[PDB]
Amino acid sequence: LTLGNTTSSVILTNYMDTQYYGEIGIGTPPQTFKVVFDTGSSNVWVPSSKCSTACVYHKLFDASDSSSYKHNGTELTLRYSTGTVSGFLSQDIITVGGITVTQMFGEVTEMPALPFMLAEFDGVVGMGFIEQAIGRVTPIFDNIISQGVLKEDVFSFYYNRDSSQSLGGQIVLGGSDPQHYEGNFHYINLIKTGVWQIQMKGVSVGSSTLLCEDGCLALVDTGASYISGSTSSIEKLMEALGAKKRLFDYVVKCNEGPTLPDISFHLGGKEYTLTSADYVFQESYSSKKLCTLAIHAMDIPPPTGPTWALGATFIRKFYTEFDRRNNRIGFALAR
Ligand SMILES: O=C(NCC1c2ccccc2Oc2ccccc21)[C@H]1CCCNC1
Ligand SMILES: *[C@@H]1O[C@H](CO)[C@@H](O)[C@H](O)[C@H]1NC(C)=O
Repeated sequence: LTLGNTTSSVILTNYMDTQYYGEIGIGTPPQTFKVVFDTGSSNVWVPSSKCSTACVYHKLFDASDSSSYKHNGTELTLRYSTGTVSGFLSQDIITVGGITVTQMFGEVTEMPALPFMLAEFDGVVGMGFIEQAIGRVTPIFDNIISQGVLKEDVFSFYYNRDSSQSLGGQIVLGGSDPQHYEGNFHYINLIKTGVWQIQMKGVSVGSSTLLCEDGCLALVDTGASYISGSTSSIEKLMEALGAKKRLFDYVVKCNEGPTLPDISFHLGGKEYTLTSADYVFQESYSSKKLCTLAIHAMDIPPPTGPTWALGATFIRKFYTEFDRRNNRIGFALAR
Protein backbone atom coordinates (compact mmCIF):
# COMPACT_ATOMS: atom_id res chain seq x y z
CA LEU A 1 0.00 0.00 0.00
CA THR A 2 1.91 3.07 -1.37
CA LEU A 3 -0.32 6.10 -0.69
CA GLY A 4 1.09 9.21 -2.41
CA ASN A 5 1.44 11.89 0.34
CA THR A 6 5.29 11.86 0.97
CA THR A 7 7.40 15.07 0.92
CA SER A 8 10.87 13.91 2.11
CA SER A 9 13.41 16.76 2.68
CA VAL A 10 17.27 16.71 2.70
CA ILE A 11 19.26 19.41 4.61
CA LEU A 12 22.16 20.76 2.52
CA THR A 13 25.53 22.09 3.53
CA ASN A 14 26.78 25.34 2.00
CA TYR A 15 30.51 25.37 1.30
CA MET A 16 31.83 28.76 0.02
CA ASP A 17 28.57 29.40 -2.03
CA THR A 18 30.08 26.90 -4.58
CA GLN A 19 29.19 23.46 -3.14
CA TYR A 20 25.79 22.44 -1.69
CA TYR A 21 25.67 18.85 -0.51
CA GLY A 22 23.43 16.54 1.46
CA GLU A 23 23.63 13.08 3.03
CA ILE A 24 22.57 9.76 1.42
CA GLY A 25 22.86 6.22 2.85
CA ILE A 26 23.93 3.22 0.73
CA GLY A 27 23.59 -0.43 1.87
CA THR A 28 22.41 -2.64 4.77
CA PRO A 29 23.46 -1.23 7.28
CA PRO A 30 23.66 2.21 5.53
CA GLN A 31 27.07 3.69 4.71
CA THR A 32 26.64 7.53 4.64
CA PHE A 33 27.99 9.85 1.84
CA LYS A 34 28.03 13.64 1.21
CA VAL A 35 26.49 13.99 -2.27
CA VAL A 36 25.79 16.85 -4.66
CA PHE A 37 22.27 16.65 -6.20
CA ASP A 38 22.83 17.54 -9.84
CA THR A 39 20.02 18.22 -12.35
CA GLY A 40 22.70 18.47 -15.09
CA SER A 41 23.49 14.67 -14.95
CA SER A 42 21.54 11.38 -14.33
CA ASN A 43 23.98 8.90 -12.75
CA VAL A 44 24.46 8.13 -9.01
CA TRP A 45 28.13 7.41 -7.97
CA VAL A 46 30.29 7.27 -4.81
CA PRO A 47 34.04 6.38 -4.39
CA SER A 48 34.76 2.62 -4.00
CA SER A 49 36.64 0.69 -1.25
CA LYS A 50 38.20 -0.90 -4.43
CA CYS A 51 39.80 2.55 -5.21
CA SER A 52 43.60 2.52 -5.75
CA THR A 53 44.24 9.58 -5.59
CA ALA A 54 41.42 11.87 -4.35
CA CYS A 55 40.01 8.64 -2.82
CA VAL A 56 42.25 9.14 0.26
CA TYR A 57 40.30 12.35 1.05
CA HIS A 58 36.75 10.78 0.78
CA LYS A 59 34.39 8.20 2.29
CA LEU A 60 34.51 4.93 0.35
CA PHE A 61 31.72 2.40 -0.26
CA ASP A 62 32.54 -1.18 0.80
CA ALA A 63 30.24 -3.69 -0.94
CA SER A 64 31.49 -6.38 1.48
CA ASP A 65 29.74 -4.62 4.46
CA SER A 66 26.31 -4.55 2.70
CA SER A 67 23.96 -7.52 3.00
CA SER A 68 21.67 -5.99 0.27
CA TYR A 69 24.48 -5.58 -2.35
CA LYS A 70 24.01 -7.21 -5.77
CA HIS A 71 27.07 -7.44 -8.06
CA ASN A 72 27.02 -6.19 -11.67
CA GLY A 73 30.55 -5.18 -12.58
CA THR A 74 29.83 -3.23 -15.84
CA GLU A 75 32.65 -0.65 -16.45
CA LEU A 76 31.47 2.97 -16.54
CA THR A 77 32.99 6.41 -17.32
CA LEU A 78 31.33 9.68 -16.23
CA ARG A 79 32.48 13.00 -17.68
CA TYR A 80 31.80 16.42 -15.98
CA SER A 81 33.09 19.94 -16.70
CA THR A 82 36.23 19.98 -14.48
CA GLY A 83 37.08 16.25 -14.66
CA THR A 84 36.14 12.62 -15.42
CA VAL A 85 35.53 9.64 -13.11
CA SER A 86 35.69 5.86 -13.74
CA GLY A 87 34.44 2.71 -12.13
CA PHE A 88 31.89 -0.07 -12.31
CA LEU A 89 28.20 -0.72 -11.67
CA SER A 90 26.79 -2.15 -8.48
CA GLN A 91 23.28 -2.28 -7.00
CA ASP A 92 22.17 -1.61 -3.46
CA ILE A 93 19.53 0.12 -1.35
CA ILE A 94 19.93 3.94 -1.33
CA THR A 95 18.32 6.04 1.43
CA VAL A 96 17.54 9.66 0.59
CA GLY A 97 15.47 11.64 3.12
CA GLY A 98 13.10 9.00 4.38
CA ILE A 99 12.89 7.22 1.01
CA THR A 100 14.46 3.80 0.42
CA VAL A 101 15.09 2.82 -3.22
CA THR A 102 16.87 -0.13 -4.93
CA GLN A 103 19.27 1.77 -7.11
CA MET A 104 21.97 0.88 -9.63
CA PHE A 105 24.91 3.22 -9.00
CA GLY A 106 28.61 3.53 -9.88
CA GLU A 107 31.41 2.46 -7.50
CA VAL A 108 34.22 4.83 -8.68
CA THR A 109 37.84 3.47 -8.77
CA GLU A 110 39.54 6.26 -10.84
CA MET A 111 39.03 9.73 -9.29
CA PRO A 112 41.61 12.44 -10.30
CA ALA A 113 43.13 14.82 -7.65
CA LEU A 114 42.13 17.75 -9.80
CA PRO A 115 39.22 18.56 -9.36
CA PHE A 116 38.19 15.97 -6.72
CA MET A 117 40.57 16.99 -3.93
CA LEU A 118 38.71 20.42 -4.06
CA ALA A 119 35.35 18.59 -3.67
CA GLU A 120 33.89 18.60 -0.10
CA PHE A 121 31.34 15.97 -1.18
CA ASP A 122 32.08 12.21 -1.70
CA GLY A 123 29.72 11.54 -4.65
CA VAL A 124 26.96 12.68 -7.01
CA VAL A 125 23.18 11.96 -7.30
CA GLY A 126 22.10 12.85 -10.88
CA MET A 127 18.60 14.42 -10.98
CA GLY A 128 18.44 14.44 -14.79
CA PHE A 129 16.55 12.15 -17.18
CA ILE A 130 17.37 8.54 -18.41
CA GLU A 131 18.13 10.19 -21.80
CA GLN A 132 21.31 11.71 -20.26
CA ALA A 133 22.19 8.59 -18.13
CA ILE A 134 25.39 6.71 -18.99
CA GLY A 135 24.78 3.04 -19.83
CA ARG A 136 20.99 3.76 -19.89
CA VAL A 137 20.90 3.22 -16.05
CA THR A 138 17.53 4.20 -14.44
CA PRO A 139 17.97 7.48 -12.55
CA ILE A 140 17.14 7.66 -8.83
CA PHE A 141 14.10 10.01 -9.17
CA ASP A 142 12.59 7.72 -11.92
CA ASN A 143 12.87 4.88 -9.33
CA ILE A 144 11.21 7.07 -6.61
CA ILE A 145 8.30 7.95 -9.04
CA SER A 146 7.94 4.10 -9.69
CA GLN A 147 7.37 3.61 -5.89
CA GLY A 148 4.22 5.79 -6.20
CA VAL A 149 4.76 7.28 -2.76
CA LEU A 150 5.32 11.06 -3.42
CA LYS A 151 2.68 13.77 -3.05
CA GLU A 152 3.71 15.02 -6.52
CA ASP A 153 6.36 13.94 -9.12
CA VAL A 154 8.41 17.11 -8.41
CA PHE A 155 11.53 18.14 -6.48
CA SER A 156 12.64 21.55 -5.42
CA PHE A 157 15.95 23.31 -4.52
CA TYR A 158 16.81 25.95 -1.93
CA TYR A 159 20.41 27.25 -1.83
CA ASN A 160 21.16 29.75 0.94
CA ARG A 161 23.82 32.56 1.18
CA ASP A 162 26.84 31.55 3.38
CA SER A 163 26.26 32.24 7.15
CA SER A 164 26.84 30.46 11.76
CA GLN A 165 24.17 27.74 12.55
CA SER A 166 21.94 28.51 9.46
CA LEU A 167 20.46 26.14 6.83
CA GLY A 168 22.89 25.83 3.86
CA GLY A 169 20.15 24.59 1.61
CA GLN A 170 17.36 22.06 1.12
CA ILE A 171 16.00 19.61 -1.51
CA VAL A 172 12.38 18.61 -1.06
CA LEU A 173 11.28 15.40 -2.85
CA GLY A 174 7.55 15.44 -3.62
CA GLY A 175 6.95 19.18 -3.19
CA SER A 176 8.18 22.70 -2.28
CA ASP A 177 8.87 24.36 1.10
CA PRO A 178 6.76 27.59 1.35
CA GLN A 179 9.03 28.69 4.24
CA HIS A 180 11.75 29.12 1.60
CA TYR A 181 10.01 31.18 -1.13
CA GLU A 182 7.88 34.38 -1.50
CA GLY A 183 4.71 34.62 -3.58
CA ASN A 184 3.89 32.05 -6.27
CA PHE A 185 5.81 29.98 -8.84
CA HIS A 186 6.09 31.00 -12.49
CA TYR A 187 6.44 28.00 -14.80
CA ILE A 188 8.42 27.63 -17.98
CA ASN A 189 8.10 24.42 -20.02
CA LEU A 190 11.12 22.39 -21.17
CA ILE A 191 12.01 22.65 -24.89
CA LYS A 192 12.09 18.81 -24.98
CA THR A 193 11.93 16.12 -22.33
CA GLY A 194 15.22 14.44 -21.52
CA VAL A 195 17.02 17.66 -20.47
CA TRP A 196 16.21 20.28 -17.71
CA GLN A 197 16.65 23.04 -20.35
CA ILE A 198 14.31 25.95 -21.15
CA GLN A 199 14.21 28.73 -23.84
CA MET A 200 15.59 32.17 -22.82
CA LYS A 201 14.51 35.34 -24.73
CA GLY A 202 17.40 37.65 -23.73
CA VAL A 203 20.09 38.70 -21.22
CA SER A 204 20.12 42.37 -20.10
CA VAL A 205 22.78 44.56 -18.41
CA GLY A 206 21.00 47.37 -16.55
CA SER A 207 17.88 48.25 -18.62
CA SER A 208 19.40 47.42 -22.05
CA THR A 209 18.96 43.92 -23.59
CA LEU A 210 22.57 43.25 -24.58
CA LEU A 211 22.55 39.48 -25.40
CA CYS A 212 20.40 36.53 -26.54
CA GLU A 213 17.99 38.93 -28.40
CA ASP A 214 17.04 36.28 -31.02
CA GLY A 215 16.67 33.63 -28.28
CA CYS A 216 18.97 31.02 -26.70
CA LEU A 217 18.93 28.01 -24.36
CA ALA A 218 19.27 27.98 -20.56
CA LEU A 219 20.08 24.81 -18.62
CA VAL A 220 18.85 24.80 -15.00
CA ASP A 221 21.89 23.12 -13.33
CA THR A 222 21.92 22.52 -9.55
CA GLY A 223 25.37 20.92 -10.06
CA ALA A 224 26.96 24.13 -11.44
CA SER A 225 28.36 26.68 -8.98
CA TYR A 226 27.98 29.70 -11.26
CA ILE A 227 26.04 31.20 -14.14
CA SER A 228 27.80 30.27 -17.37
CA GLY A 229 27.46 31.27 -21.03
CA SER A 230 29.54 30.72 -24.22
CA THR A 231 32.98 32.48 -24.36
CA SER A 232 31.42 34.90 -26.98
CA SER A 233 28.47 35.88 -24.68
CA ILE A 234 30.59 36.12 -21.48
CA GLU A 235 33.15 38.34 -23.37
CA LYS A 236 30.31 40.74 -24.41
CA LEU A 237 28.69 40.67 -20.89
CA MET A 238 31.99 41.20 -19.02
CA GLU A 239 33.00 44.03 -21.38
CA ALA A 240 29.63 45.67 -20.43
CA LEU A 241 30.32 45.18 -16.70
CA GLY A 242 33.93 46.32 -17.21
CA ALA A 243 35.40 43.15 -15.69
CA LYS A 244 38.88 41.94 -16.54
CA LYS A 245 39.83 38.41 -17.52
CA ARG A 246 42.06 36.83 -14.86
CA LEU A 247 43.42 33.23 -15.36
CA PHE A 248 40.42 31.23 -14.05
CA ASP A 249 37.77 33.97 -13.45
CA TYR A 250 36.66 37.59 -14.15
CA VAL A 251 37.31 40.30 -11.56
CA VAL A 252 36.45 43.94 -10.88
CA LYS A 253 38.05 46.35 -8.35
CA CYS A 254 36.37 45.61 -4.99
CA ASN A 255 35.22 49.27 -4.58
CA GLU A 256 33.41 49.13 -8.00
CA GLY A 257 31.45 45.99 -6.93
CA PRO A 258 28.41 47.61 -5.16
CA THR A 259 27.81 49.96 -8.14
CA LEU A 260 27.73 47.18 -10.79
CA PRO A 261 24.52 47.03 -12.94
CA ASP A 262 21.68 44.51 -12.54
CA ILE A 263 21.83 41.44 -14.85
CA SER A 264 18.43 40.15 -16.09
CA PHE A 265 17.39 36.85 -17.65
CA HIS A 266 14.22 36.73 -19.77
CA LEU A 267 12.49 33.36 -19.02
CA GLY A 268 8.88 32.62 -19.90
CA GLY A 269 7.78 36.26 -20.36
CA LYS A 270 9.23 37.46 -17.01
CA GLU A 271 12.64 39.03 -16.20
CA TYR A 272 14.71 37.32 -13.49
CA THR A 273 17.05 39.96 -12.09
CA LEU A 274 20.36 39.57 -10.27
CA THR A 275 21.69 42.74 -8.47
CA SER A 276 25.51 43.20 -7.75
CA ALA A 277 25.01 41.62 -4.29
CA ASP A 278 23.93 38.43 -6.13
CA TYR A 279 26.85 37.91 -8.51
CA VAL A 280 29.93 39.60 -6.90
CA PHE A 281 32.03 37.81 -4.24
CA GLN A 282 32.33 40.95 -2.06
CA GLU A 283 35.35 39.81 -0.03
CA SER A 284 36.77 43.37 0.28
CA TYR A 285 35.76 47.02 -0.47
CA SER A 286 39.28 48.34 -1.22
CA SER A 287 40.43 49.91 -4.53
CA LYS A 288 43.70 47.92 -4.19
CA LYS A 289 41.68 44.62 -4.04
CA LEU A 290 40.25 42.49 -6.87
CA CYS A 291 36.81 40.82 -6.44
CA THR A 292 35.55 37.70 -8.29
CA LEU A 293 32.24 37.43 -10.15
CA ALA A 294 29.97 34.33 -9.70
CA ILE A 295 29.70 34.15 -13.57
CA HIS A 296 32.15 32.28 -15.81
CA ALA A 297 32.48 31.05 -19.39
CA MET A 298 31.81 27.51 -20.42
CA ASP A 299 31.32 25.97 -23.79
CA ILE A 300 28.79 23.16 -23.54
CA PRO A 301 29.17 20.77 -26.49
CA PRO A 302 26.20 19.50 -28.58
CA PRO A 303 23.50 18.09 -28.31
CA THR A 304 22.97 19.96 -24.96
CA GLY A 305 25.00 23.03 -25.86
CA PRO A 306 25.75 25.75 -26.93
CA THR A 307 23.77 26.87 -23.88
CA TRP A 308 23.84 29.07 -20.82
CA ALA A 309 23.65 27.30 -17.47
CA LEU A 310 21.86 28.74 -14.45
CA GLY A 311 23.69 27.35 -11.42
CA ALA A 312 23.90 28.12 -7.68
CA THR A 313 24.30 31.90 -8.51
CA PHE A 314 20.79 31.93 -10.10
CA ILE A 315 19.22 29.27 -7.75
CA ARG A 316 20.28 31.23 -4.61
CA LYS A 317 18.10 34.12 -5.77
CA PHE A 318 15.20 31.96 -7.21
CA TYR A 319 13.81 28.84 -5.35
CA THR A 320 13.47 26.21 -8.10
CA GLU A 321 10.86 23.46 -8.68
CA PHE A 322 11.46 20.68 -11.25
CA ASP A 323 8.16 19.17 -12.49
CA ARG A 324 8.45 15.70 -14.04
CA ARG A 325 4.68 15.13 -14.47
CA ASN A 326 4.26 18.39 -16.51
CA ASN A 327 7.89 18.76 -17.89
CA ARG A 328 8.36 22.33 -16.62
CA ILE A 329 10.53 24.35 -14.20
CA GLY A 330 9.17 26.80 -11.61
CA PHE A 331 10.81 29.86 -10.07
CA ALA A 332 9.77 31.77 -7.01
CA LEU A 333 11.94 34.28 -5.10
CA ALA A 334 14.01 32.62 -2.30
CA ARG A 335 13.48 33.43 1.38
O1 LIG B 1 31.06 19.55 -13.39
C1 LIG B 1 30.06 20.13 -12.96
N1 LIG B 1 30.05 20.84 -11.79
C2 LIG B 1 31.19 21.02 -10.86
C3 LIG B 1 31.03 20.24 -9.52
C4 LIG B 1 30.62 18.79 -9.84
C5 LIG B 1 29.26 18.45 -9.93
C6 LIG B 1 28.93 17.13 -10.27
C7 LIG B 1 29.92 16.17 -10.52
C8 LIG B 1 31.28 16.49 -10.37
C9 LIG B 1 31.64 17.80 -10.05
O2 LIG B 1 33.00 18.09 -9.91
C10 LIG B 1 33.30 19.14 -9.02
C11 LIG B 1 34.53 19.10 -8.35
C12 LIG B 1 34.84 20.13 -7.44
C13 LIG B 1 33.95 21.20 -7.22
C14 LIG B 1 32.71 21.24 -7.88
C15 LIG B 1 32.38 20.21 -8.79
C16 LIG B 1 28.77 20.06 -13.77
C17 LIG B 1 28.95 19.31 -15.13
C18 LIG B 1 27.62 19.11 -15.93
C19 LIG B 1 26.52 18.45 -15.06
N2 LIG B 1 26.39 19.19 -13.79
C20 LIG B 1 27.64 19.33 -13.00
C1 LIG C 1 24.45 -5.13 -15.34
O1 LIG C 1 23.35 -4.20 -15.47
C2 LIG C 1 22.80 -4.08 -16.79
C3 LIG C 1 21.74 -3.00 -16.75
O2 LIG C 1 22.27 -1.70 -16.98
C4 LIG C 1 22.28 -5.45 -17.25
O3 LIG C 1 21.63 -5.37 -18.51
C5 LIG C 1 23.46 -6.42 -17.29
O4 LIG C 1 23.03 -7.71 -17.72
C6 LIG C 1 24.12 -6.51 -15.91
N1 LIG C 1 25.35 -7.29 -15.98
C7 LIG C 1 25.72 -8.19 -15.06
C8 LIG C 1 27.05 -8.85 -15.28
O5 LIG C 1 25.00 -8.48 -14.10
